[PDB]
Amino acid sequence: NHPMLMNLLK
Amino acid sequence: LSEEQQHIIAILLDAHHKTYDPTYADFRDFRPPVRPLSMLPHLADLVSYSIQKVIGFAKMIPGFRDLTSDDQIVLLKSSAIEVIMLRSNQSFTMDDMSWDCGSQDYKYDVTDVSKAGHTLELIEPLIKFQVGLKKLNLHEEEHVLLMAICIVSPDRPGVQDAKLVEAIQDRLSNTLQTYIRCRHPPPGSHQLYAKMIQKLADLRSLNEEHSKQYRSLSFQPENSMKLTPLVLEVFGN
Ligand SMILES: C=C1/C(=C/C=C2/CCC[C@]3(C)[C@@H]([C@H](C)C[C@H]4C[C@@](C)(O)C(=O)N4CCc4ccccc4)CC[C@@H]23)C[C@@H](O)C[C@@H]1O
Repeated sequence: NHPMLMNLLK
Repeated sequence: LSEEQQHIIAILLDAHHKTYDPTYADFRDFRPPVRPLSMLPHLADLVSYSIQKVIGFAKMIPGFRDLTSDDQIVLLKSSAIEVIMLRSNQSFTMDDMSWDCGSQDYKYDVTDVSKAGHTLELIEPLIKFQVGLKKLNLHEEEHVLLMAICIVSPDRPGVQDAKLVEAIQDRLSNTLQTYIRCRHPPPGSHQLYAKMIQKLADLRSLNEEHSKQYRSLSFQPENSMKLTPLVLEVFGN
C-alpha cells in the first residue's frame, strides 16, 4: 500500500 | 574500535556523501520559492526530495536490507521527518537562525516557515533543537550514526520483528558509544552520548507535533493539492 516508497527501496 | 565498527562508520559516511549534496544543485528543480502559503510548493518539493535522499541513506545502513519490506516501510514512515530535521543541521547556521543552502532564495528563517496556522508550535521548538544539535559540534561520523540509529528504532508503532531491529540498532549504538571514547576527546565528549539520545527524544516530540500539523493542513484539500505524491504517501493517514 506504499507503491512509491516500496519502489524506492527496490 | 573493532574491525566491524570501522566498517560501519565507513559505510554510513559514504552513504551520506551519496545522499546529501552540499552544493544543493538540485534545488533548481523545485517549484520556485515565493515570499498565503506562498512557500509551501517550494518546501513541499524540498521535503519530497529529502525523503528520497533519506530512503537512499537508509537502504545503505548495514543490516537494514535484511529487514522485511514491511518493517522497512514502518521505520521510514515514522523516521523520515526526524532524519530530515537531523540532516538539516548541516545547512542550519547560528548566525541568523536559518537553514542556508547557497542563496536566499534558498535560505529559510522562522518567518519563511511559520506564517500560517499554528505552525509556530512546531517551528519554535525545532529551531531550539537545531541550536541544541549544533552546539554538540558532532563529528560527521557521529552525525551519520545518529541518523542511522534514528531510522532503525525498535519502538516505532507497527514494527513486526523488533528483536532484529533492536539488534541492528544496538550494533549502531555500540559503534557510537565506542567511537566517542576512542575518537572524541574531552571536554567535547562529556556525556556526549547521553546528549545525543536526548536529541532522539526531542525528535519524538517534534515528530508528534509534525503529525498534528500535517494532519490539519492536509485535511484542507486546497493545500494538499500543493504537496507531492511521495509526501502524501509517506506522511499518511
Ligand atoms: C530537508 C532538508 C532541509 C530541511 C529544512 C527545513 C528548513 C525549512 C522548514 C523545513 C523544510 C520543515 C518543513 C516546512 C516541515 C513541513 C513539511 C511537512 C509536510 O512535513 C509539514 O507538515 N511541515 C511543517 C508544517 C508546515 C506547513 C507549511 C509550511 C511550513 C510548515 C522541515 C525541515 C525544515 C534543508 C536542507 O538542509 C536539506 C535537508 O535535506
